[PDB]
Amino acid sequence: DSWDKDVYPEPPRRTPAPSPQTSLPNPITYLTKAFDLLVDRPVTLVREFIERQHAKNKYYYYHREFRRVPDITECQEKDVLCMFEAEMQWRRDYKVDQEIVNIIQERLKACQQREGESHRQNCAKELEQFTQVVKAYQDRYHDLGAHYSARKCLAKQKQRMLAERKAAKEAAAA
Amino acid sequence: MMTGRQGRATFQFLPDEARSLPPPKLTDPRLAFVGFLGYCSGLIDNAIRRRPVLLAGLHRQLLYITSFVFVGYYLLKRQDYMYAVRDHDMFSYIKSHPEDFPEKDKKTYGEVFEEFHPVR
Repeated sequence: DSWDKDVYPEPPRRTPAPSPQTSLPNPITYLTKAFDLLVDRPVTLVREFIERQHAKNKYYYYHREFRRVPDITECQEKDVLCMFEAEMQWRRDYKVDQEIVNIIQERLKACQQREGESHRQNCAKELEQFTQVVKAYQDRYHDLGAHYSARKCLAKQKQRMLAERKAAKEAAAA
Repeated sequence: MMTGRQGRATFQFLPDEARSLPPPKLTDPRLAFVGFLGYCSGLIDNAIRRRPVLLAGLHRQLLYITSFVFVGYYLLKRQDYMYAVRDHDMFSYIKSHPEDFPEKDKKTYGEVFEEFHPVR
Protein backbone atom coordinates (compact mmCIF):
# COMPACT_ATOMS: atom_id res chain seq x y z
CA ASP A 1 0.00 0.00 0.00
CA SER A 2 0.99 3.66 -0.35
CA TRP A 3 -0.11 5.22 2.96
CA ASP A 4 -0.88 3.61 6.30
CA LYS A 5 -4.63 3.02 6.50
CA ASP A 6 -4.77 3.57 10.27
CA VAL A 7 -3.43 7.13 10.09
CA TYR A 8 -6.06 8.06 7.46
CA PRO A 9 -9.20 6.03 8.21
CA GLU A 10 -11.95 5.45 5.67
CA PRO A 11 -15.20 3.57 6.37
CA PRO A 12 -15.97 0.75 3.93
CA ARG A 13 -17.52 1.84 0.65
CA ARG A 14 -21.08 0.77 -0.19
CA THR A 15 -21.92 1.18 -3.88
CA PRO A 16 -25.65 0.53 -4.47
CA ALA A 17 -26.28 -1.88 -7.31
CA PRO A 18 -27.79 -0.38 -10.49
CA SER A 19 -31.47 -1.10 -11.10
CA PRO A 20 -32.69 0.42 -14.37
CA GLN A 21 -36.38 1.01 -15.00
CA THR A 22 -36.46 2.98 -18.27
CA SER A 23 -36.17 1.29 -21.65
CA LEU A 24 -33.56 3.76 -22.91
CA PRO A 25 -29.84 3.01 -22.54
CA ASN A 26 -27.66 4.78 -20.00
CA PRO A 27 -25.18 6.92 -21.99
CA ILE A 28 -22.66 6.90 -19.13
CA THR A 29 -22.49 3.10 -19.14
CA TYR A 30 -21.37 3.04 -22.78
CA LEU A 31 -18.95 5.92 -22.20
CA THR A 32 -17.47 4.01 -19.27
CA LYS A 33 -16.85 1.15 -21.71
CA ALA A 34 -15.23 3.59 -24.16
CA PHE A 35 -13.13 5.41 -21.56
CA ASP A 36 -11.78 2.22 -19.97
CA LEU A 37 -10.73 0.93 -23.41
CA LEU A 38 -9.17 4.00 -25.07
CA VAL A 39 -7.82 5.75 -21.95
CA ASP A 40 -7.42 3.38 -19.01
CA ARG A 41 -5.87 0.41 -20.81
CA PRO A 42 -3.35 2.38 -22.93
CA VAL A 43 -2.22 4.28 -19.83
CA THR A 44 -1.77 1.00 -17.94
CA LEU A 45 0.50 -0.37 -20.68
CA VAL A 46 2.93 2.55 -20.34
CA ARG A 47 2.93 2.34 -16.54
CA GLU A 48 3.60 -1.40 -16.59
CA PHE A 49 6.51 -0.72 -18.94
CA ILE A 50 7.79 1.98 -16.59
CA GLU A 51 7.18 -0.17 -13.51
CA ARG A 52 9.29 -3.00 -14.92
CA GLN A 53 12.27 -0.66 -15.35
CA HIS A 54 12.13 0.37 -11.69
CA ALA A 55 12.15 -3.22 -10.42
CA LYS A 56 15.42 -3.88 -12.27
CA ASN A 57 17.42 -1.41 -10.15
CA LYS A 58 15.55 -1.01 -6.87
CA TYR A 59 17.30 1.21 -4.33
CA TYR A 60 16.13 2.48 -0.96
CA TYR A 61 15.98 5.67 1.07
CA TYR A 62 15.51 5.63 4.83
CA HIS A 63 13.50 7.78 7.23
CA ARG A 64 16.02 9.60 9.42
CA GLU A 65 15.56 8.82 13.12
CA PHE A 66 16.78 11.30 15.74
CA ARG A 67 18.34 10.11 18.99
CA ARG A 68 16.75 11.73 22.03
CA VAL A 69 18.66 14.45 23.89
CA PRO A 70 18.14 16.31 27.18
CA ASP A 71 15.34 18.85 27.21
CA ILE A 72 15.64 22.51 28.18
CA THR A 73 14.58 21.66 31.74
CA GLU A 74 17.78 19.60 32.18
CA CYS A 75 20.19 22.35 31.03
CA GLN A 76 22.16 24.71 33.24
CA GLU A 77 21.59 28.43 32.75
CA LYS A 78 23.81 29.98 30.07
CA ASP A 79 25.15 26.58 28.98
CA VAL A 80 25.16 26.95 25.21
CA LEU A 81 26.39 23.45 24.34
CA CYS A 82 23.62 21.80 26.36
CA MET A 83 21.09 24.48 25.40
CA PHE A 84 21.93 24.09 21.70
CA GLU A 85 20.94 20.43 21.45
CA ALA A 86 17.86 20.90 23.63
CA GLU A 87 16.70 23.87 21.55
CA MET A 88 17.21 22.06 18.24
CA GLN A 89 15.22 19.06 19.48
CA TRP A 90 12.38 21.38 20.49
CA ARG A 91 12.29 22.90 17.00
CA ARG A 92 11.96 19.48 15.36
CA ASP A 93 9.07 18.54 17.64
CA TYR A 94 7.38 21.84 16.81
CA LYS A 95 7.51 20.91 13.12
CA VAL A 96 6.13 17.44 13.86
CA ASP A 97 3.27 18.87 15.93
CA GLN A 98 2.42 21.27 13.10
CA GLU A 99 1.94 18.31 10.75
CA ILE A 100 -0.12 16.39 13.32
CA VAL A 101 -2.62 19.26 13.29
CA ASN A 102 -2.53 18.97 9.50
CA ILE A 103 -3.29 15.24 9.64
CA ILE A 104 -6.28 15.85 11.92
CA GLN A 105 -7.52 18.77 9.81
CA GLU A 106 -7.16 16.69 6.65
CA ARG A 107 -9.26 13.92 8.21
CA LEU A 108 -11.89 16.44 9.33
CA LYS A 109 -12.21 17.93 5.84
CA ALA A 110 -12.45 14.48 4.24
CA CYS A 111 -15.36 13.53 6.51
CA GLN A 112 -17.36 16.62 5.55
CA GLN A 113 -17.10 15.80 1.84
CA ARG A 114 -17.55 12.04 2.19
CA GLU A 115 -20.65 12.24 4.40
CA GLY A 116 -22.42 14.73 2.13
CA GLU A 117 -25.58 16.37 3.44
CA SER A 118 -25.36 14.37 6.69
CA HIS A 119 -21.89 15.64 7.61
CA ARG A 120 -23.13 17.61 10.62
CA GLN A 121 -23.90 14.32 12.42
CA ASN A 122 -21.67 11.56 11.03
CA CYS A 123 -18.58 13.77 11.55
CA ALA A 124 -18.49 13.71 15.35
CA LYS A 125 -15.40 11.63 16.12
CA GLU A 126 -13.19 13.75 13.84
CA LEU A 127 -14.44 17.09 15.14
CA GLU A 128 -13.92 15.97 18.74
CA GLN A 129 -10.31 15.04 17.93
CA PHE A 130 -9.78 18.28 16.00
CA THR A 131 -10.87 20.30 19.03
CA GLN A 132 -8.76 18.00 21.21
CA VAL A 133 -5.47 18.54 19.37
CA VAL A 134 -6.03 22.23 18.63
CA LYS A 135 -6.48 22.94 22.33
CA ALA A 136 -3.27 21.03 23.05
CA TYR A 137 -1.40 22.75 20.22
CA GLN A 138 -2.56 26.19 21.35
CA ASP A 139 -1.26 25.71 24.89
CA ARG A 140 2.14 24.39 23.78
CA TYR A 141 2.79 26.92 20.97
CA HIS A 142 0.80 30.15 20.89
CA ASP A 143 1.53 33.79 21.81
CA LEU A 144 5.24 32.88 21.89
CA GLY A 145 6.15 35.24 19.04
CA ALA A 146 8.39 35.20 16.00
CA HIS A 147 11.53 34.78 18.11
CA TYR A 148 10.08 31.67 19.73
CA SER A 149 12.33 29.30 21.65
CA ALA A 150 12.28 26.43 24.12
CA ARG A 151 12.86 28.84 27.01
CA LYS A 152 9.74 30.84 26.18
CA CYS A 153 7.80 27.59 25.80
CA LEU A 154 9.03 26.47 29.22
CA ALA A 155 8.13 29.84 30.75
CA LYS A 156 4.63 29.72 29.27
CA GLN A 157 4.02 26.25 30.70
CA LYS A 158 5.25 27.32 34.14
CA GLN A 159 2.78 30.21 33.92
CA ARG A 160 -0.07 27.79 33.19
CA MET A 161 0.95 25.25 35.83
CA LEU A 162 1.20 27.88 38.58
CA ALA A 163 -2.23 29.27 37.69
CA GLU A 164 -3.60 25.70 37.79
CA ARG A 165 -2.10 24.53 41.09
CA LYS A 166 -3.28 27.79 42.67
CA ALA A 167 -6.76 27.25 41.22
CA ALA A 168 -6.81 23.63 42.40
CA LYS A 169 -5.56 24.60 45.87
CA GLU A 170 -8.20 27.29 46.39
CA ALA A 171 -11.06 25.25 44.92
CA ALA A 172 -11.11 23.05 48.03
CA ALA A 173 -11.47 26.20 50.16
CA ALA A 174 -14.70 27.21 48.39
CA MET B 1 46.90 50.39 32.55
CA MET B 2 49.62 47.80 31.85
CA THR B 3 52.53 50.16 32.50
CA GLY B 4 53.87 49.44 35.98
CA ARG B 5 53.44 45.69 35.53
CA GLN B 6 55.41 43.76 38.14
CA GLY B 7 57.05 41.53 35.55
CA ARG B 8 58.40 44.21 33.25
CA ALA B 9 61.54 45.43 31.51
CA THR B 10 60.97 49.04 30.54
CA PHE B 11 61.69 50.42 27.06
CA GLN B 12 62.09 47.00 25.45
CA PHE B 13 60.32 46.17 22.20
CA LEU B 14 60.28 42.42 22.96
CA PRO B 15 61.27 41.37 26.50
CA ASP B 16 63.01 38.07 27.10
CA GLU B 17 59.84 36.29 28.23
CA ALA B 18 58.28 36.86 24.80
CA ARG B 19 60.60 34.22 23.30
CA SER B 20 58.64 31.46 25.07
CA LEU B 21 55.61 32.27 22.86
CA PRO B 22 55.02 30.75 19.41
CA PRO B 23 56.20 33.05 16.61
CA PRO B 24 53.66 34.31 14.08
CA LYS B 25 53.65 32.01 11.07
CA LEU B 26 55.06 33.28 7.79
CA THR B 27 51.65 32.42 6.29
CA ASP B 28 49.76 34.45 8.89
CA PRO B 29 46.65 36.08 7.36
CA ARG B 30 47.56 39.33 9.12
CA LEU B 31 51.06 39.17 7.64
CA ALA B 32 49.72 38.61 4.12
CA PHE B 33 47.51 41.69 4.50
CA VAL B 34 50.47 43.80 5.64
CA GLY B 35 52.38 42.64 2.58
CA PHE B 36 49.42 43.49 0.36
CA LEU B 37 49.55 47.00 1.83
CA GLY B 38 53.17 47.31 0.72
CA TYR B 39 52.23 46.35 -2.83
CA CYS B 40 49.47 48.97 -2.89
CA SER B 41 51.98 51.60 -1.75
CA GLY B 42 54.18 50.59 -4.67
CA LEU B 43 51.47 51.13 -7.27
CA ILE B 44 50.54 54.52 -5.82
CA ASP B 45 54.22 55.49 -5.98
CA ASN B 46 54.13 54.92 -9.75
CA ALA B 47 50.81 56.72 -10.17
CA ILE B 48 51.73 59.98 -8.43
CA ARG B 49 54.94 60.20 -10.49
CA ARG B 50 53.23 59.38 -13.81
CA ARG B 51 55.08 56.09 -14.34
CA PRO B 52 53.54 52.89 -15.74
CA VAL B 53 51.68 51.59 -12.71
CA LEU B 54 52.15 47.83 -13.01
CA LEU B 55 55.58 47.54 -14.67
CA ALA B 56 57.78 50.50 -13.72
CA GLY B 57 60.31 49.97 -10.95
CA LEU B 58 59.83 46.28 -10.17
CA HIS B 59 62.91 46.57 -7.96
CA ARG B 60 61.24 49.45 -6.12
CA GLN B 61 57.98 47.49 -5.82
CA LEU B 62 59.91 44.57 -4.32
CA LEU B 63 61.33 46.71 -1.50
CA TYR B 64 57.91 48.19 -0.70
CA ILE B 65 56.58 44.67 -0.11
CA THR B 66 59.60 43.42 1.83
CA SER B 67 59.83 46.42 4.16
CA PHE B 68 56.14 46.18 5.07
CA VAL B 69 56.38 42.44 5.75
CA PHE B 70 59.60 42.91 7.72
CA VAL B 71 58.11 45.62 9.94
CA GLY B 72 54.77 43.82 10.10
CA TYR B 73 56.34 40.61 11.40
CA TYR B 74 57.79 42.29 14.49
CA LEU B 75 54.69 44.35 15.28
CA LEU B 76 52.62 41.15 15.18
CA LYS B 77 55.18 39.48 17.43
CA ARG B 78 54.72 42.25 20.00
CA GLN B 79 50.93 42.34 19.52
CA ASP B 80 50.60 38.69 20.52
CA TYR B 81 52.96 39.21 23.47
CA MET B 82 50.97 42.09 24.98
CA TYR B 83 47.78 40.02 24.80
CA ALA B 84 49.56 37.07 26.42
CA VAL B 85 50.63 39.35 29.28
CA ARG B 86 47.08 40.63 29.78
CA ASP B 87 45.71 37.11 30.15
CA HIS B 88 48.62 36.11 32.38
CA ASP B 89 47.90 38.99 34.77
CA MET B 90 44.14 38.42 34.59
CA PHE B 91 44.38 34.77 35.65
CA SER B 92 47.00 35.33 38.36
CA TYR B 93 44.85 38.06 39.91
CA ILE B 94 41.84 35.73 39.95
CA LYS B 95 43.77 33.07 41.88
CA SER B 96 45.03 35.64 44.39
CA HIS B 97 41.46 36.80 45.15
CA PRO B 98 39.18 33.74 45.02
CA GLU B 99 36.57 35.38 47.25
CA ASP B 100 35.95 38.09 44.64
CA PHE B 101 35.48 35.52 41.83
CA PRO B 102 33.43 32.64 43.26
CA GLU B 103 32.26 29.65 41.26
CA LYS B 104 28.74 30.49 40.12
CA ASP B 105 25.97 28.30 41.52
CA LYS B 106 24.30 26.63 38.54
CA LYS B 107 20.55 25.95 38.51
CA THR B 108 18.83 24.22 35.61
CA TYR B 109 16.07 25.93 33.65
CA GLY B 110 13.53 23.53 35.17
CA GLU B 111 13.70 25.44 38.47
CA VAL B 112 14.72 29.03 37.67
CA PHE B 113 11.58 31.12 37.24
CA GLU B 114 11.54 33.33 34.14
CA GLU B 115 8.49 35.49 33.47
CA PHE B 116 6.58 34.98 30.23
CA HIS B 117 5.40 37.93 28.13
CA PRO B 118 2.95 36.77 25.43
CA VAL B 119 3.00 38.34 21.98
CA ARG B 120 -0.65 38.87 21.08
